[PDB]
Order: sequence, then C-alpha cells, then structure tokens
Amino acid sequence: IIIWFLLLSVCLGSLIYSTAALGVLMSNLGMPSYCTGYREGYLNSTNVTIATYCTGSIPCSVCLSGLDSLDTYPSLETIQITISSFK
Amino acid sequence: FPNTYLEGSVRVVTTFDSEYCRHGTCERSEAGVCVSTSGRWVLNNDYYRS
Amino acid sequence: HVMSKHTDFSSEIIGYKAIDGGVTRDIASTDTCFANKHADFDTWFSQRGGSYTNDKACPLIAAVITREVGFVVPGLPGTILRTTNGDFLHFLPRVFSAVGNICYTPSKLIEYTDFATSAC
Repeated sequence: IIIWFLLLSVCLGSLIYSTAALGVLMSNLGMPSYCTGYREGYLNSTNVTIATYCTGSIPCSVCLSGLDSLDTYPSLETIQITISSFK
Repeated sequence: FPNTYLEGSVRVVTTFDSEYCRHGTCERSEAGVCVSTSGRWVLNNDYYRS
Repeated sequence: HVMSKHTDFSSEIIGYKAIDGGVTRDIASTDTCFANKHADFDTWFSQRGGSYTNDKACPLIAAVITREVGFVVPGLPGTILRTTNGDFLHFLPRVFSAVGNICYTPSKLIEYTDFATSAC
C-alpha cells in the first residue's frame, strides 16, 4: 500500500536527478534545457529568497539547486536571549 | 522601548513594572527614572545600577 | 554552491565592514575566520598583517560605497546587489562621508561603536 507511494517518490527523485544532470551538462555545454526558464526568470527577479519564488514546490526548488541564496547564511540569524534576572 | 524625554549625549528615561526587550535581548526592569551621562543603554536594575 | 570572487564596482569602494549576528560591527585583527566575497579584502588584511580561512559560518564582509547600488530588503542591513553570474553582494550606502555603522532608534538615527552598549 505504502510501497507504491515509496516507489513513486523514488522514481520522481530519479527523474529530478536526471534533470539536474541535464542542467549540469547545460552549464558545461550551453544550453537550452529544462530548468532554463526558472533560472532566467529568477536571475532578473528581485526575489532574494527561493521560498517566495517557488512557493514551496519541489521541482522548482530542485531546479534551482546549486545556486547561491540568502538562506545559506547562518550568521544573519539572531537568537533571542533573555539576560540574567537578579542576584 | 521605554519613553524618553531627552536624546543625545545625555539621556533621561522612564520605566514601568514590565520587561522591556530590544533586538535579540529582553530584560526585566522596575518602574522609576534613570539619568545617564553617556548614550549607553540604561535600565533600572542592580546590574546597571552597579 | 561555492563562493567566488568578483571585481565589479571595485573603484567605487572606500573600505570594508563586517556583519556579525545580523548587526554590522567593526573589524579586528585578532579574529580568525570570515565569510568574504571580495578579493581586495585580501590586500586590505595583508597590509595590516592579517590572515583568515574562508567559511560560511563566519561573519560576512560588506563594502562601504559612495554610490546608490542595489535595493532595500526588510530585515537586512545595507543594500543587496546580485551579480550577472547570480552571486549576491552586500554594500553600505551613505549620504555623508562621516558614516560608520548606523542603527535605527524609533525616532532618530544615531551612530554607534558597539551594539551591546548603545541606544540601538
């Protein structure tokens, strides 16, 4: 029952990896390919984060894998800290 | 952030019996009035009083 | 992704500043690790005798520029510019030359030397 869903997820992941390999071959040799439209739109766009661009979609997110993003910086976070109370 | 009446090199602030918080740091303070000779952050507690 | 060095807008840069914990701060020679996107920062540190190792878990370097470059994003200091290769850059625009790092009070803008002991 769940094995069919697991196999579907595995096949989708394999196809996504194939598209990523096609994108690598594109970056090496060109190229008009699958993820070209997303990257072309994102480069000219003002969206510094991929979350607001792809809206959480999986194929859009993995089409942009390997590129720089604002989310990659951990130093920009600021953990809220409560100072010592008293003596 | 507490209410202020003078800003610059010298500051005067007023506080209430509630915790005040700023960017990344929340602190507890009591009601009163504080005067500082410098523009450093000031709150009413023993740590800043020392 | 691996950080790369770019030389665009190099003639418009007077100096460099460091961003740590989301708040800009001054740079010291005793620090050991930084996140850098500029190649001239190596000459800047070498003239002062500094060395460092590049890592993503270390404070970022931003350059003070005299030209309005990039656009404002809420929650981020300075301005953000994206290169033609897709890499992002950070700058500190200014209106007057006597500017270090500026923090925002609810009413006015006041410079500071240390965020921990300022009215920021």
